[PDB]
Amino acid sequence: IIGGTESKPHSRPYMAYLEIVTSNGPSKFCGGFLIRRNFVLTAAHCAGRSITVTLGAHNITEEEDTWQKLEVIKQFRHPKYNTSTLHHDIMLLKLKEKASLTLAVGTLPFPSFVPPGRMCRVAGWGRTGVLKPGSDTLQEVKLRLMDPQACSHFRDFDHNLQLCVGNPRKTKSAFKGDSGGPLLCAGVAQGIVSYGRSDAKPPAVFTRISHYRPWINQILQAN
Ligand SMILES: C[C@@]1(c2ccccc2)C(=O)C([C@@H](c2ccccc2)c2ccc3ccccc3c2)=C1O
Ligand SMILES: [Zn+2]
Repeated sequence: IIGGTESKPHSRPYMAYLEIVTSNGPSKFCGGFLIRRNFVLTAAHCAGRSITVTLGAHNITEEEDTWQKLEVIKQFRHPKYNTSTLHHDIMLLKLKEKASLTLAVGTLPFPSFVPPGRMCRVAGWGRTGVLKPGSDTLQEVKLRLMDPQACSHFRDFDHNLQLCVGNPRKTKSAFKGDSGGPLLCAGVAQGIVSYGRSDAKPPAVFTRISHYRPWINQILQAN
């Protein structure tokens, strides 16, 4: 998160910190959010050979009793996810066990467009600048939902599939390490962080989760 503030600790109890493990390089990192006690929603580009999930974190470098480090037993990457266009960048992680509900850990389901100009909030442990590591503490930022023309320069952006997020006038943005984190508008999840520019100039592109709610429900019901 660039240009944000430190979250009040444990104020976003659905937030998931993901470590993405692959066989030929070091760990990479994503966000996500708990939508059922045994399912986390995140981005498909965060898939790996294995993934761990930490719930209940604030400062991710300091172990505490609120942490729940949970095994993922299966990754459900959207079957139409396209690595070239980045369409359908959405994935469900099924947890081995159900998370414990605590003050620090709870679910955020979302129901069955929010107009541009509205302000929304996104949180994450991602990089705080192009040349900076991920934040040790959960950060959040208020961003403007944009008209889709603001994201035209992402040639594969599509208004019905994706949200365009972050006024280009500001540095405020989701960034690398924040992928998969929820965008909340008036407390309701509307998007997850997908991609943006290497140089971090907003807007960034978020998956429009409303489009995917039927698919999410079909995975949840079969598993
Ligand atoms: C850390 C990283 C990652 C983490 C775990 C596994 C793989 C990659 C991840 O996310 C990305 C890419 C990306 C996005 C989409 C597809 C590939 C790479 C990215 C670049 C610019 C952005 C700008 C604004 C916000 C998010 C951005 C995300 C990574 O590199
Ligand atoms: Zn704590």
